[PDB]
Amino acid sequence: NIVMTQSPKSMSMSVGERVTLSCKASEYVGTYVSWYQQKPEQSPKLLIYGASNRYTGVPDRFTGSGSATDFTLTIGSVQAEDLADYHCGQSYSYPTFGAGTKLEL
Amino acid sequence: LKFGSYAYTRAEVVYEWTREPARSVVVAEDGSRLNQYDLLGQTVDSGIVQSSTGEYVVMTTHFHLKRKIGYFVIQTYLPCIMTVILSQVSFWLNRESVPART
Amino acid sequence: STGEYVVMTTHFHLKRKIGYFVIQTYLPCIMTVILSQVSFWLNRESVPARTVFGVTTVLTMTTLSISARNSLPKVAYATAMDWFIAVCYAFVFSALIEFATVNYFTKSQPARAAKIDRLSRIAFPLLFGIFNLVYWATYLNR
Amino acid sequence: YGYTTDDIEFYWRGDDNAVTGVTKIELPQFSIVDYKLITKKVVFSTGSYPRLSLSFKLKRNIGYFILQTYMPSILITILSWVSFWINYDASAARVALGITTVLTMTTINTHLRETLPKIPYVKAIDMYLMGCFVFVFMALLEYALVNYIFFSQPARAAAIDRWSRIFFPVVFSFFNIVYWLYYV
Amino acid sequence: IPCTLIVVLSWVSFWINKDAVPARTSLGITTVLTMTTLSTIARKSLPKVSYVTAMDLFVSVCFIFVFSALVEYGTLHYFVSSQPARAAKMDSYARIFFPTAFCLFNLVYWVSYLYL
Ligand SMILES: *[C@@H]1O[C@H](CO)[C@@H](O[C@@H]2O[C@H](CO)[C@@H](O[C@@H]3O[C@H](CO)[C@@H](O)[C@H](O)[C@@H]3O)[C@H](O)[C@H]2NC(C)=O)[C@H](O)[C@H]1NC(C)=O
Ligand SMILES: CCc1c(C(=O)OC)ncc2[nH]c3cc(OC)c(OC)cc3c12
Ligand SMILES: CCc1c(C(=O)OC)ncc2[nH]c3cc(OC)c(OC)cc3c12
Repeated sequence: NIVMTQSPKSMSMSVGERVTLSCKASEYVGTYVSWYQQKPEQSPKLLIYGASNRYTGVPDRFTGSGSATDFTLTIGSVQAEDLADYHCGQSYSYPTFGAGTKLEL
Repeated sequence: LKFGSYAYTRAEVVYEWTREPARSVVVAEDGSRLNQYDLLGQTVDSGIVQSSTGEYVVMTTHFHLKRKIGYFVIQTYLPCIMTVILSQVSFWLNRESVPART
Repeated sequence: STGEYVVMTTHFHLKRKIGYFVIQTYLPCIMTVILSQVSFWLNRESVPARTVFGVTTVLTMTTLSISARNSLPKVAYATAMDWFIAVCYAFVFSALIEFATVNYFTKSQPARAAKIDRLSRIAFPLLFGIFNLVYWATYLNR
Repeated sequence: YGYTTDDIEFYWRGDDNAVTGVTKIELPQFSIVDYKLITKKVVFSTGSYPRLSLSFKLKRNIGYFILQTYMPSILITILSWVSFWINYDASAARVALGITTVLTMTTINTHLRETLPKIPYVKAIDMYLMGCFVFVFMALLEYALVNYIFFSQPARAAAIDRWSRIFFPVVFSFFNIVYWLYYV
Repeated sequence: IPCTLIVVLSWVSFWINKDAVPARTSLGITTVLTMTTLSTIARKSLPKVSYVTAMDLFVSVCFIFVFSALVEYGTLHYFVSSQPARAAKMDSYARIFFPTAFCLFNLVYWVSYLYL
């Protein structure tokens, strides 16, 4: 019902560079967005719940920025072990997920 | 419509919607006592508010209203148009009849 | 009927301030009466001007009476301000009647109409001054 | 409130005679046409709850409103009609009469205005006032057209004046009758 | 008293000359507007009762006198061209006729309400 579009579909850089992911909601979702990372051959792990709250056991490197429809995830000083997909999902209504973003190198 | 807890900071009491946030505020179909307004819908958000006593959780709900212009059109706009037209009528009066134009 | 009781009494002595009533009620009455006598100085020929002066002044006095009466609570007897409004109303009415008489006597005896016009001109301000002076001196000093 | 149909149940004791004293009730400007007693169950998110409804039907009295409002508007229309008899020469007199009639109608409309709440729709009394304003305004515009035409032809002015004099009362009567029949 | 004096005012038009048509028209309409506003002021202090009451009667009848005076003056102006002599006749006879009607009506009203 609510479409979540993740951009870019893929993007890469070397270790240490700032990397930002953008997810946009078709309709209004008021900070009920979440970010997950799915390592290869693994189940998703929650990273950011709510618009910006950081889940327990998560490095301070990850940070989330919120809005009514435009949301972004920034990984300050990306390390070399953050090489998993990244899914944005909204829970304002029955949950839906974005197409995911692939991160490599 | 914002509500939260008095005296229980976020570390002690946290609020949450029972169902999906989009379905947690229900408006009865037959209950609407609005005279000159229309209720388009509502949206819920949950945030945090800072205060001197601590940091609290706030549940927010917005009711979107649009005013109805029907009353004002008859009340003011049409009378203004008619007064302007009556004021115009003065042009067609004969120049001799000064008192009528005054 | 249930015994004798000790009653302790206190009286707070109040005096009213008049300025608001001056500005809202008396000054408009004086102005309207003055307008009524101003009516006399017009030319007899301009009948509509005098007619509208008379009608509008009488109407202003009526509306000021209904407006002034609403301030204080409804009461059977009459107040001083009510007498003042009544007398000013009488002056306006007499002025209008004087104009009507002059109109009637016009085109029959111009000299008599002019004489009554001058007599009314001299008389009305005098009578209003006498009435106003006596009323004010009466109520102010007591 | 707290007890569901599994816990409690309501009913009118002596159904017809359950509610009494309605007949003696009087209202300043309403008449109790009748009343009904219902008995149902309403389903909320927490369960089903018994409910009873006592509903009246109230009809307004038109005498008050007729006398207060309908008469003066028609009467202002009467004055607007009287304005025609006056000769075309007295432009100032007829113009003043008509404009003052307009203002008086506005005064009575205003006095109506303070009583009712703001509402998007147009009520019947508003419809009648609008219609009367249309009548008066068309009469005044007709006089303006007569004055403009007269200098071209005086006979045309006299004939058109007689024509309007005869018809405007007729059209007012027709509109009044159709309005009353529609709203009664 | 205000209604009585307004009805008294409506008379003065009669004494004025017929020629000053604008004056009579303006006076009549101003008096009508006055009677309307005074009727409106009177009613508000009362509860909204359907049945007619005595105060409604006096205001209504005074308003009728005002309207009748203005209408008769207008008809008089129209008839002047048709019959000026009849016009002056009607002015004089109106002057002498109406006052008796108003006074006898006043007396009848007052005595009838005193009787009950
Ligand atoms: C005032 O408005 C109320 C509410 O609209 C009216 O109450 C309605 O009354 C009718 C007749 O009693 C009800 O119809 C009944 O429905 C049941 C449903 O099963 C059916 O079994 C019966 O045979 C009957 O048809 C109607 O339900 C009821 N409305 C509601 C919302 O309960 C009332 O009649 C109106 N007038 C007065 C004077 O009260
Ligand atoms: C233009 C006449 C007027 C005046 C006035 O005297 O202006 C010259 N004043 C107040 C008014 N309220 C009105 C309400 C109406 O109906 C919705 C209406 O009809 C379209 C006319 C008026 C009206
Ligand atoms: C012009 C006098 C007048 C009249 C009138 O029509 O007399 C011709 N009517 C109502 C009035 N309300 C007033 C209030 C005032 O003070 C704020 C005031 O101050 C000088 C004068 C008036 C007044």
